Amino acid sequence: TADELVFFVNGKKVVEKNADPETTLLAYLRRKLGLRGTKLGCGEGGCGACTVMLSKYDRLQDKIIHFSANACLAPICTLHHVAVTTVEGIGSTKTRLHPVQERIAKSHGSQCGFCTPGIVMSMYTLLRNQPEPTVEEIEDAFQGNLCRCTGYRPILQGFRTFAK
Amino acid sequence: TADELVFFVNGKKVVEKNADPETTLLAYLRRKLGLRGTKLGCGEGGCGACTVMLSKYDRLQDKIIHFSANACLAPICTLHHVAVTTVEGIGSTKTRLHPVQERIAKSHGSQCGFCTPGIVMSMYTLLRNQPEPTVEEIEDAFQGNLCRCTGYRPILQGFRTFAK
Amino acid sequence: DTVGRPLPHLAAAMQASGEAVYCDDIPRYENELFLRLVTSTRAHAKIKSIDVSEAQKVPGFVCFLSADDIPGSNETGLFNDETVFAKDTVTCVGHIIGAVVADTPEHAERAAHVVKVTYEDLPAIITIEDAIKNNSFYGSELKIEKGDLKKGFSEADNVVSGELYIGGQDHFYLETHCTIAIPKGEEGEMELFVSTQNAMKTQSFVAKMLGVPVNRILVRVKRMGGGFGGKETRSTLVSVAVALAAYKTGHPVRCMLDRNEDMLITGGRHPFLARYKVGFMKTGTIVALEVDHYSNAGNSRDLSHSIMERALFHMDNCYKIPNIRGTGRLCKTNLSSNTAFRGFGGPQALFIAENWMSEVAVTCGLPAEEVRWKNMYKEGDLTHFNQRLEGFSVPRCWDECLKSSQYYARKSEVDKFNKENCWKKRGLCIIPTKFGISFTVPFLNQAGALIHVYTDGSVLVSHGGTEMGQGLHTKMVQVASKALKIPISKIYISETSTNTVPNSSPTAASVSTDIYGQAVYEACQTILKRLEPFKKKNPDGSWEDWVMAAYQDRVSLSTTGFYRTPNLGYSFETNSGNAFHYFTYGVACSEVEIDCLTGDHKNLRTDIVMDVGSSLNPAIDIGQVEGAFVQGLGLFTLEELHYSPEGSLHTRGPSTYKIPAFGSIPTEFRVSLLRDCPNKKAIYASKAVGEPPLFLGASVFFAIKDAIRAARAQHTNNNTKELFRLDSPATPEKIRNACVDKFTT
Amino acid sequence: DTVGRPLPHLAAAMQASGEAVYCDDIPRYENELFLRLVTSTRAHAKIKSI
Amino acid sequence: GALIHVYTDGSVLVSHGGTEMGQGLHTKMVQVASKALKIPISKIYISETSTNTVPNSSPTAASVSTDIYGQAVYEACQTILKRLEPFKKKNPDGSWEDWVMAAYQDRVSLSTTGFYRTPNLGYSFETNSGNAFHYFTYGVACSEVEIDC
Amino acid sequence: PKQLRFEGERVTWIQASTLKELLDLKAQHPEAKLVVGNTEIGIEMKFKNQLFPMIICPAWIPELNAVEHGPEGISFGAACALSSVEKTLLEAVAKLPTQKTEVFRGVLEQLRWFAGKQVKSVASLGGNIITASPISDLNPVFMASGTKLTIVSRGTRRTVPMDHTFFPSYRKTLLGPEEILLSIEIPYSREDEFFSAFKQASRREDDIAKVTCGMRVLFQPGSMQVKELALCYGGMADRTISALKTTQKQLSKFWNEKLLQDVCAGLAEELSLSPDAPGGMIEFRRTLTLSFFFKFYLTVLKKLG
Amino acid sequence: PKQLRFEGERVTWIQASTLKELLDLKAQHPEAKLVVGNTEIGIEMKFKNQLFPMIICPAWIPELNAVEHGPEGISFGAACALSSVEKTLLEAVAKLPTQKTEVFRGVLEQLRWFAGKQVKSVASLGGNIITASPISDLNPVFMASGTKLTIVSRGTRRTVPMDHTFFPSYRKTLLGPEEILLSIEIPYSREDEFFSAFKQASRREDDIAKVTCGMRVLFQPGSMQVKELALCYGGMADRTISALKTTQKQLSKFWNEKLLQDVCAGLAEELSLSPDAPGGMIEFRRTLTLSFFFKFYLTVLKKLG
Ligand SMILES: Cc1cc2nc3c(=O)[nH]c(=O)nc-3n(C[C@H](O)[C@H](O)[C@H](O)COP(=O)(O)OP(=O)(O)OC[C@H]3O[C@@H](n4cnc5c(N)ncnc54)[C@H](O)[C@@H]3O)c2cc1C
Ligand SMILES: Cc1cc2nc3c(=O)[nH]c(=O)nc-3n(C[C@H](O)[C@H](O)[C@H](O)COP(=O)(O)OP(=O)(O)OC[C@H]3O[C@@H](n4cnc5c(N)ncnc54)[C@H](O)[C@@H]3O)c2cc1C
Ligand SMILES: Nc1nc2c(c(=O)[nH]1)N[C@H]1C(S)=C(S)[C@@H](COP(=O)(O)O)O[C@H]1N2
Ligand code: FES
Ligand code: FES
Ligand code: FES
Ligand code: FES
Repeated sequence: TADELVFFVNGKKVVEKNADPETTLLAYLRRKLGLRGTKLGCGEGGCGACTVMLSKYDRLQDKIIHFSANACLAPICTLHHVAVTTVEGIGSTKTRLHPVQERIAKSHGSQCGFCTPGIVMSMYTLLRNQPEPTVEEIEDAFQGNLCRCTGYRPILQGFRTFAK
Repeated sequence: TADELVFFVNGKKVVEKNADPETTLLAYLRRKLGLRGTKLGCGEGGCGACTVMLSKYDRLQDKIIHFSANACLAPICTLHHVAVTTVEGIGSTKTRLHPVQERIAKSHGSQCGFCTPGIVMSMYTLLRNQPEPTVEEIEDAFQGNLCRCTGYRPILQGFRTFAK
Repeated sequence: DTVGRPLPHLAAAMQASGEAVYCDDIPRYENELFLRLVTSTRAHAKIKSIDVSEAQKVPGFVCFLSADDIPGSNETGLFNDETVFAKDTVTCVGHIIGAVVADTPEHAERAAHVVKVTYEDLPAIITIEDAIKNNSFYGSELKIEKGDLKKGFSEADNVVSGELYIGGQDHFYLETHCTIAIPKGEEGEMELFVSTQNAMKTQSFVAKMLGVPVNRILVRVKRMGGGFGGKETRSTLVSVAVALAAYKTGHPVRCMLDRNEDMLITGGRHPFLARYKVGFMKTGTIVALEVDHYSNAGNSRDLSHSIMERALFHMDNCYKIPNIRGTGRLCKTNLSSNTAFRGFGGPQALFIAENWMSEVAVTCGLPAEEVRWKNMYKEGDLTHFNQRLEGFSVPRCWDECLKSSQYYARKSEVDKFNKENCWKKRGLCIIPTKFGISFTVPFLNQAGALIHVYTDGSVLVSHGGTEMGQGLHTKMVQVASKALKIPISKIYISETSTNTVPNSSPTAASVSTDIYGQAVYEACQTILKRLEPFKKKNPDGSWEDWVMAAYQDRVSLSTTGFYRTPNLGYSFETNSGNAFHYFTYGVACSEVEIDCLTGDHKNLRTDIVMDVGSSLNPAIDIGQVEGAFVQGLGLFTLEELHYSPEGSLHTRGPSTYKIPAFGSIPTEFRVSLLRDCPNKKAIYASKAVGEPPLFLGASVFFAIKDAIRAARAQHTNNNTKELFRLDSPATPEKIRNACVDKFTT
Repeated sequence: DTVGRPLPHLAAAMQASGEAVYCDDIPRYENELFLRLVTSTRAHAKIKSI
Repeated sequence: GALIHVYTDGSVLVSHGGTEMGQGLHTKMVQVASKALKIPISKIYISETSTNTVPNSSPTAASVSTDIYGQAVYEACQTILKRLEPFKKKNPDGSWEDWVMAAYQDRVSLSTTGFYRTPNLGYSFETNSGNAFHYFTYGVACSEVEIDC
Repeated sequence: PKQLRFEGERVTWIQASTLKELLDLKAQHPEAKLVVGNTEIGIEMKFKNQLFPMIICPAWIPELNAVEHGPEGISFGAACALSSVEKTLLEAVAKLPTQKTEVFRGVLEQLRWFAGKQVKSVASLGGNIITASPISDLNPVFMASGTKLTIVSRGTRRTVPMDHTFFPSYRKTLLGPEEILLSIEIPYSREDEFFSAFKQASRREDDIAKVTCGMRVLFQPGSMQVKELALCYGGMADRTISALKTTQKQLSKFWNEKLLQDVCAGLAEELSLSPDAPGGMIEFRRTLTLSFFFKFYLTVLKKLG
Repeated sequence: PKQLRFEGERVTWIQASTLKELLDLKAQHPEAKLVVGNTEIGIEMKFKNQLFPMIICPAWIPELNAVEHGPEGISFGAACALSSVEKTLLEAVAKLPTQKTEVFRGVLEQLRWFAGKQVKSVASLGGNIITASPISDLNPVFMASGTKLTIVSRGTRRTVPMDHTFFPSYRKTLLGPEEILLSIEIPYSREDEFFSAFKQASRREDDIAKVTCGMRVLFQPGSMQVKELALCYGGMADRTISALKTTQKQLSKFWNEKLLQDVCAGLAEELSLSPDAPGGMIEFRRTLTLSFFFKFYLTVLKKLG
C-alpha cells in the first residue's frame, strides 16, 4: 500500500508506482528512463558531471524556482512534483543546440567531453535565473564542476560572451 | 486472482504467476527463457523447426510418456506439470554433444543448420521411446520436419546408424 | 592441408546443438522495439485512407510509419522504380504501405491486423497472357541470334511448334527475412544485423532512405538460415523499414517475417512462358530453332533483366544448333516483384530446350538418348553466343552416368513393367546440363578480402562472401590453410561486414568460392612474402615465432586481397566477348513410377554425375549437388504457387505449398563427382557447384513425361509420334489429366 | 584543406548535448548482468577463507 | 596501421589504431585525410577503433599517435589516389563521386591498408648510442604566485 | 488435480479437471471455446484473426481420454491424440481377423501421410471432427462407416451415427451451443462388409478442393448383391458430403460392370462442380471421384472373386 | 500536500507534510533518520555502509523553511538550503551597518569556498549542524557566536545557545532520541563586538584534521578591555571544541601585544596534539590555530585603532 511518486523529466510526466527510497536520480535517469547524457563521475557530490536543473513552484516564495543539483545524491523520493531538466532537455544536434551547448563546443571547451553536460547544466541554470550575468557570477557558477582535460580557460572564455 | 502455471524446461522449474492463454511455448522459450535453439520456421505446424520433446506422467497409462510437439502451436497453459526438453537440454559443444547431434553434424546433415535442432529433437524423441529402432521407424519419424538445403539423404544416412 | 578433403561445415556441430546464432537469436536490448509491415490487399488500387485508431489502442503500440516519416528518400530498389512505402497507389497484393512499431512482436502483429486501409481499384494485369495483350513490359526485347533462320527452316524435314509454361517458386529458406537496426544517436550512425546475401545494397539503400552518407551505416551478417537468391536484393524491404523505425524512435528495432508475410511479400522465381519452333531432320539433327521467352517480373524491375539474359545464354543447353533465334520480354505485372532464385533464369530456359528436344525424338520415332547425344556440342564448339567450349566434359559425364545407372538394362525393365501393368507406368530419362559461371554484369565479378595475423599466430579472415549454408567460410578456411601452410585450427572467419570489406558484390552466381578464394589466396601471398625474411632467419622455428619476429621488427601483419575475373565482356551487339569464365557440367538419370488413376508418383532412382573440377571439399560439393537437385525436383514436380483471379496468393505456408519432404526423395539416390578433370580457370582447379545441378531435377519431369506417354499408349491413342503439352510443375493434377482414359472422359 | 586551422573537435557538439556515447552509455541487453570486484583490505596477507 | 574504404557514394571511412580520449586524434586524422585525398572533411568519417579493422596496434600513448597514425592514414590515402588517377585523367573536370563510381565499375578496389614504422630508432644502454627519440618537443613557462605566509 | 484459471490481456483460460466442471462451465458460457491440442484454434487465432475471450481445456478429464473395447467397435474419448488412435488401430488390425478391421484399416490409410509425429501427438480426434474442414481426411471415413458419436451437455446425453446431416453448412456441426463431443466409436467390420479410403496427395488451398473419400459396401449374405452403399467425399463442396442419390439407386444391384458405369454416371452428375467452383482443379477433382470409386470397385472384387 | 509513503527492499521513506506529522512520526520511531538534502546521508549509506530502515523527509514542512527577522538576529528553518542562508545574509550585509553584521560576514566567509552551487542548493543548514563533523566549517562559527537553536519534539520545545556542551562526543549532538532541530538564529553583532572566521583551504581525510575556526571578542563599552572572548576550532579533535581555558584567562585584559602572546601560549597548550593524533599534519595544524588567532588579533585592531 504505497504512494505514487510523480515528477517531470524534460517536460515529460514520470509516474513511479513502486519508488525505492534508495534510488538516486542519476540511477533513475540513466537506467530507468534511458537518458544517458547525465554522467557518473564520483557519486559523492564533488565533480558535478551529474548536474541537472531542478524546478519547483515555491509554496512559500510564490514563484517558480530554478536551481542545479547533483543527480548522484538526489533521492527520487525528494522530487515529488519537481520538474527535472537534463542536457537533452535543452537542445540537441538532431534538432537545435542551446546557445550554451554551441558556445562550449565552438570555443574548444570540450575535449573528452565527459564533464560537458554537467558544465552545460550549471551554465544553463545560471542563465535561467540571471539572463544577463556578470563575468564574476559566471566564474563562480562552476565551483562544483571538474574538468581534467581543458585547464578551464576555454570554457570561461566561451561563457564570458554571455556577460554584461 | 489467477493460478500459477508450473512446468519444467530442461530439468529446470518454471513458475509463471501471470500466464497469458495466448502465449505459445515457442515465444516463451525464446523471448522469456532466452533459449533460442528452438526456431520459428512457419508457425503453422508444417516445418518442425520448433520441435521439442514433451514428457509427462500419464495418470491413465501409469508411465512417464515422451513425445515430440510443435512449440509454435503448444499453448503454455496446456503444459502445467509437463517437462519440456529442447535441443540445449540434450547436449552442447561446451559440454558434450548427444550422439544424435554428433551424427547429424559429421554426416553432413546440416548445411544452413536452421532445421537441425527440430530434426535432432524428432530423432531424440524416437530414440527415447525406442532405443533400438528399425530403419523404417527412422524415415517415418521426420514427416513433420522440412529441410531446404540438404535433400535429406545425408540426414537419413547419418541416423540409419541407430537402427537394428 | 585439407583442400580436396571431406571436412564438415565448420559450424555444423554448433547448428546441431542450437548454439549457432541467426539474426533473431541475437539478444534484445532492454529498449528494443518490434516492427510489423502493413501490406496491400489489392493488386492495383489508389490508397484512399489509412486508419490507425484501433491500432493505437493495442497495448504496447508505439507508432505507425509511412512515406511521410522518411527523412531522405522514398525512392528505392535496384533500378529506383520502387517505393519504401507506397503513397498514392499500391501495385500488388504484397505491397508495403507502412509499418507498426510496438513493444513486443505479439503487440506489433495485433496492431498491424487492425490497421484499416481504404482503396479504389484500378485495372490490374496479373498473368503473362494479360501482359502480352496489354503490351505491359519493362524495357524492350532482348535477343541473341546466330546463322540464317529462313534457310535453316527451309532445309528442315520436320518443324514442331508449341507453347510451354513453367510456374514460379518460393525460396522457402527455413529462416525468413530478418533485420535488427541499432541507432547510435550520433551523426546518423546505424548498425544493422541482417539475414542478407547483399550487405552492400542494404548499406546503400538504408543510407539513401535516411539521407545520410554510406559511411555511417554498418551492416553485419554472421550467417543466413538459407538464401537461395531470395536475400540478394529483397531483404532490403525489411531492412529499410526497420532502419526507419530505428531512426524515428531512437531505439533498437527488429523484425523477422512470419512465413505467410515472407511468401506474399518478398518475391520468388520467375514464371516463364515460351513460344517455340524447331526445325529438324528425319535423323533427329536440329537445323533451326526459334524461342520467344516471357517472364512474369511482377511490380518492379529488380534482377529481371539479368535473369532473362541468363535464360537466353542457356536456351541451347548442351546442343549445337547452327541457326537460332532467342528473344525475351519481361512482363510488367501487378504481382510481388520476382527475383533471383538458384539458377537465375537458367532452369527455365534449360527446361524449354529439353522439352522441344523431347518432342524432336518422339516425332522422329528415335530413342531419346540417341537424339540428345547426336545433337551434343563437341570440345572446341562455339555456343549461340559465340563462346568456345573448352574442356566440355558432358560426354564423359554422359557415358559415366549411362554406365553407373545401367541405363540400357533399366530401359528394358521399364518396358517390361509397362507391358505387364495397366494402371501404373514407369518412365526413364537421361538428361545433360551445362551452366555458365560468372555474373553477366561484368563489374560484379570482383572480390575483396582482409586478413589479420595476431601476435599469437592466430589468423582472422574476412571476405565479401556471406554464409547461407553452402559452406563458403569452411572452403575459405581450407584455402587460407593451404596458402599459409598452417593448420585450419589457426584460422577463423567470424562474420561478413561492410567495415572490413567494402563494396562487395552479392553472394550469388555460384562464383563466391571462386572469387573470394582468389582474394583470400592473394592476401595470404602478401603475408607469406612479409614473413619470408624471418622464416629465413629461423628456418626451423614455428609459425608463431616468425609472426612474433615480424611484429617486433614492425612488419605489418594485416593485408587486403582483391580479385577481378579476367577476360569478361559479352556484347549483345556483335554477339561476341565472353559471358562466362567457364561452364559447370553434369548429367542425371531418373526413373519414376506413376499411378495413372491418381496422378501420384514414386521417385525410384536417380544417378547424378557432376563435373566440379577438383573439388575443394567433396562432402560440401556432393551436398550442393543433392540439395540443388532436390530443389529442382520441387520446382518441376511438387511446388505450385496459386493466386486468386484478383492476383492474391493463396499458397502461403507449408500446408498449401509443398517443398520436398524426407519421403519425396528418390529411393536410390547416387551422386558421383567426375574424376581427373581439373579446372584451369578457378582456385586450386575447382568449379562452381551451387546453382548448376538444380536443373538436373528435370530428369524427374521428363521421366514422368515418358511414363505419361506409356499410359497414353495404353488408354488414349495409337499415335506414337503424338505430342501433348505438359507444363511445369507436373503435379498430380497435371499428371492425372494427361492420362486420358475412360474416367477423364 | 583544414590542416593548420582551428577546427573544433568533431564530437564536441554531441559531447555538449550528451549525445556522444561512452561505454556505460551503451544500452543494456535484456539479459545483461553487472559485476563488482572483491578487493583486498590488507597490504600483505595470506587469504585464509572467503 | 590504418584501413580506408571509399564507398560508392564517394563517402570515406577511416580506421587506424589510435583511440580517442579527448585529445582530438580522430579530428586530426580526418584533417590529414581531407588534405591527402583533396576532398572536404564532410566526406570522411572515423567511427571507432577495433581489433578487426586494425590488428596488433600499439597503445594510444607516448604523444606519438598524430605522428604515426597520421603517416599510416596518409599512406593509405596515397594508394587510393594512385588507383583513382586513371579515372581522374579520363574525366579531369568530373567530381570525386564520379571518379569513385568509375573506379568501382572498372573493378578497382577502393579499400587499402596503410602502415608506418618510425625510422632510425634503437638506443642501447651498452654503448650509450643509437637514437632514443625521433625528435624533441620544446617549451618555456613563466609563472608568478602570491603566498599567504 | 484441480481446476486452473489463467487470465491474459484478452483471454481467460480454464483448465477443467473433471467432466462435471466442463459441462457446468459450458452451460454457464455457451460461447466458450474448447481447446485440446490447439492445432486448429492456434491457426484460427493467428492467421484468421479470430478471438475467443473464453477458452476451456478439457484435456485432463479422464472420460475424454478413455479407450474402450465394446461389442460394436472401439471407442475413443474425443481428446485422444491421433497417434493414440493410430497405435490402438494398428494393434487391433494385427490381432483381429481381416474381416473385422475394414474400417480400422481405412482410418489408418487416411492417417498414413497425414501430418508428422509432432502434430499427431497433440491433435485430437474430436478436434478434427468438430473442426469440420471441407477437406478433413477423417470425416469422410467416419461418415461412410456410420461412426457413432456420443455428445453430452449438462443433463443431456445422446449417441448418433455420423451421417450427411451432421455437417449442415460450412465449418458447422450438429452440436448445440452447450454441447461437447465426448467419444467416438469406430465400428467393427461385419461379414460381407468392405471398406476403402482414398485421398488427393496434396492440397492447394487451406480448406477446400482436396479430394478425400470413405467408401463402404455391405452385401446380402454370401452374395455380390448390394445391401448398403455409402460413398462420402471431402474436397467437393464446402463440407463433407454423401453421394446418396447415386448409392440409393444401387440398392439390391449386383457388383458388376453395369454397376461400375451407373455409379460413375451418378457421381459425375451428383458431384458436378461449376467451372468456377472455389478451389479450381475442376476436371481433376471429377476424375478423382470416379477413379477412387474404380479403385474401390476393383478392391471389392478382389475381396470377393 | 499530504504525507507520502514509499517502500523499497530495505527502506521505508515517509515524506512529512506537516510539523505535527514529523513530531508524531519521530516519537513513534525514535531510530528514524531525517533526510533533507541527502548530501551526508547518501554518503553514509553508499560509502560507510550504514542502513537506516526508516527515513523521514521534512523538507515540505513550512516551519522548517521559514526565514524570520527578529530583534536578536535572523532565524532560518533547519531545512533551509545553504544557498538561501547565503542569499539572505548577503542581502542583510548590504543593507545593515557594518557593526551589526560581523557574524553574518563570518558565516559568509566560511561559505565562500565551500561546495559548488549544486550542493549548496540542497544541503541544509540543520543538516550541517546535526551531522556534527569534526571539520564542519559552520559549527565553529555558530559556537563562537552563540547561535541559538530551537529544538522540538512532541510536547517539548526549548531554545539553547550553541556552546561547547552541544557536541559531547564524535558525530554526536545534544538532541534527545525524539527531538528534531527546528530553527537556528544567527545573531546580530553588538557595539564593541567583533568577529572572524578562518579555514584550512584543503582537507586530506574525510572528516578530521582540517583546521577551521570562529572567533568572537566583545569589549567593555568604548574600550579595548576584553569582556567576552570565544575561540572555537574544528579539525583539532574528534569534535568542534572551544578554547575555554585560554580565553577565560583573558577576561578584563587589554587587546595588546601581551594578550597576543598569552593567547598563543594558551592555544599551543590547550589545543596540543599528540605526535600520532588522527590525521597528522601536527606542526601545520598547531601553526594554523596560532596564525588564525594572529589574523583575528590584527583585524580586531584595525576595526578599533
Ligand atoms: C501440420 C498439420 C497437418 C494437418 N494435416 C491434416 C490432414 O492431412 N488431414 C486432416 O484431416 N487434418 C489435418 N490437420 C488438422 C488436424 O488434424 C486438426 O487440427 C486436429 O485434429 C484438431 O485437433 P486439436 O486437438 O488440435 O483441436 P483444437 O485446435 O484445440 O480445436 C479444434 C476445434 O474442435 C473443438 N473441439 C475440440 N474438442 C471438442 C470436443 N470434444 N467437443 C466439442 N468441440 C471440440 C474446438 O473448439 C475447436 O473449434 C493437420 C493439422 C496440422 C497442423
Ligand atoms: C562535496 C560536498 C562538499 C561539502 N563541503 C563542505 C565544507 O566545505 N564545509 C562543511 O562544513 N560541510 C561541507 N559539506 C557538508 C554539507 O554541508 C552537509 O552535507 C549538509 O549541510 C548536510 O545537509 P543535508 O540536508 O544534505 O543533510 P542530510 O544528508 O539530509 O542529513 C544530515 C544529517 O543531519 C540530520 N538532520 C537533518 N536535519 C535535521 C533536523 N532538522 N533535526 C535533526 N536532525 C537533522 C539527518 O538525520 C542526518 O543525520 C559538503 C558536502 C558535500 C556534498
Ligand atoms: N545451404 C545452402 N546452399 C546453397 C544456397 C543457400 O542459401 N544455402 N544458395 C545457393 C545459391 S542460390 C547460390 S548462388 C550459391 C552461392 O554461393 P557460392 O557462390 O558460395 O556457391 O549457393 C547455393 N547453395
Ligand atoms: S558524479 Fe560527481 S557529483 Fe555526482
Ligand atoms: S573535457 Fe574531459 S573532463 Fe572535461
Ligand atoms: S514453426 Fe514450423 S512447425 Fe512450428
Ligand atoms: S540445413 Fe538448411 S534447412 Fe536444413
